[PDB]
Amino acid sequence: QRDISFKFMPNYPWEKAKDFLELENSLSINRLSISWRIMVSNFEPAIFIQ
Amino acid sequence: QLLDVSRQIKSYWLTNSLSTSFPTVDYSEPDLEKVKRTLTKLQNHLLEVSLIE
Amino acid sequence: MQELYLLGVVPSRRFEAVVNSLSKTLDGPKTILEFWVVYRPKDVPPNLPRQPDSWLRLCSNIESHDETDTEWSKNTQWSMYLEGNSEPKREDKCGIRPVNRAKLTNGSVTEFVEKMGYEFSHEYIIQGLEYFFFDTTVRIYQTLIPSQQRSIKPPFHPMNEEQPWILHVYTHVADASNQVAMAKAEANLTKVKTLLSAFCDLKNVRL
Amino acid sequence: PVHGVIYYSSPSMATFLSPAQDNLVRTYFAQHLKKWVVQYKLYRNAVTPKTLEFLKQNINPSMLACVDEATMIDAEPELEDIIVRTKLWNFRQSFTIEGSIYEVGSFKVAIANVLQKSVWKGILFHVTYDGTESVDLARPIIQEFFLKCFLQNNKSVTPVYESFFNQPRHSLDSKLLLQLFKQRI
Repeated sequence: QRDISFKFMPNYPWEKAKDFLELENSLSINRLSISWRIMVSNFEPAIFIQ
Repeated sequence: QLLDVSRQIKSYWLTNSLSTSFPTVDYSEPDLEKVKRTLTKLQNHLLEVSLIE
Repeated sequence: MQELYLLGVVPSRRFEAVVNSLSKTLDGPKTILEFWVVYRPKDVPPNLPRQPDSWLRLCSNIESHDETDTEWSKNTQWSMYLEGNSEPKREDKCGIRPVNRAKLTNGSVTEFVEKMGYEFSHEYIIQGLEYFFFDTTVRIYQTLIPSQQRSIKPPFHPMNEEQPWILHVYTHVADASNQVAMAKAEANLTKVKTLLSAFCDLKNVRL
Repeated sequence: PVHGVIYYSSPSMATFLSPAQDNLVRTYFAQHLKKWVVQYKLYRNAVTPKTLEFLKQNINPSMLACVDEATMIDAEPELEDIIVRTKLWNFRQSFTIEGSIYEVGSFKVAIANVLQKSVWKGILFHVTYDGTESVDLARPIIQEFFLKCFLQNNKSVTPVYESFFNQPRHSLDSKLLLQLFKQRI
C-alpha cells in the first residue's frame, strides 16, 4: 500500500522433513522463525526483523 | 459336557495373544514431496517470497 | 529419591513370548543400550564410611556410536547413580530402593571420579527394552559383559549360557516422607503388577 | 561481547548496594531484570582432597564443581546430594553472592553483595557493554560510565578486581567465578 521494498524469506520446518514421522514432528513444532528484510529507501540501509 | 469342554479349549486357543501382526493393507503410496509442495503452496498464499539467507 | 520396584526372571524361549505379548499389554517398546562402570573408595576407613554398599556407579547411553565406529566415552553424555540397598521387612509389599542421580557434562568423568579417590571396580553392559505405563516404567533387559574395556559393537559378550532375562518395574517418588504419594505409587505398582502377573509372575526381592 | 568485572572490599562499599541500585534506577532510568545469586561451597574428604562446587542461579541447570584445585566437571545439584550421602566428603564452607541485574542504556550491569552467612557487604559489579568488542575501547567507556553512575563515593575508594575482557556469552563464565571465590578466601 505504501510502496516499501521488502523480502519475505520464510523457512518452514515441514520443508526439511526426511520422512513422514519427521513430517509429524515438524507440524507439532512449538515455535518457528521467519526472517524479513525491509528496504525503506535506496540510500537508507536495510532494516530487518525476524 | 464333552462339547462344552472342547469349545472351551478352542476359545482358550483363540484367546492366546500370539497374533503378533496386523492385517496391513497398505500399497497406496505417500508421494511426500507433493505434500510438502502443497503445504508450502497453501502456506504462502498471496505472499511474495524470497530466497534463503 | 525413592524408587519402588518389582522384578522377575524370564527364560530364553519365554523371553520372546513375554516381549511380543508385553507389547500387547502396555505402551510399546523403547530400545535401551547402557554402559555401566562402578567405582570404589580407596581409603576404606573401616569405622564409618561403609564403603561396601554406598560406593557409587555411573553409566551412560550408547544408542548408536559403537556400531558406527570405535566407542567414544568422551562423545556420549554421562550420568552418575548412587543406589543404596533395599529396605528390609518388605517381603509382603513392593520393594523400596533409594536412588539419587546426576547428569555430568563438559568434563572427564573417569578422571573426576578417580580424583575424588574412587577407583575402578566392575564394568558391565545393560541391553534390552523398556515399556511404559502411567508414571511407571518396566524394562526387560539382559546383562551383557563387554568383550573388552569400552568394548566395540560387534562382540556383545554374554554373561551366561542360559542367557536369562531380568524384569524390572520402575516407579519414582521424589519425596520420601509423603505417605499419599507412596500410597499412589504402591497402588500403581499393584495394578501394573496384577496385569503383568497374568503375563508372568514377578515379586519383590531384596536390593 | 566485552564485559568487565569489578570488585570492592572497602567498608563504605559495604553499605552501598541498595542505595546504589535505587539511585541507579531513579537517576539513569535503569530497568531491573533477573535477580542474581550464586553459591560457593568448599569441603574435602578425610584424606585431604579439596572439592568445591558453586551454583550460578541464572544457569543453575549446569552446576560447575571441581576436585581439589585442579579438576572440574559440569553436573547436577543431585550430585552434591550424592556426595553428602556418601559422607566420605567433609563439611561445607559457604560463600554467596546476592544482587540483581540491571539494563541501563547500552550496557547491562550486575550489582551484588558477596558474603558468607550475611557476614559482610563487599560489593561485586559486572558490566557487559553491548558494542565494539575491542577491549581497549570498551575498558574506558565502561570505566567512564561506572565512575559517572557511582561517583558519590568514587573519590573515596579503590577496587581489587579482575580485568575486563571480551567473551561471547552475556553472563560471565562460571569457572571464572570459581576462580574469583578461590582468590577471595
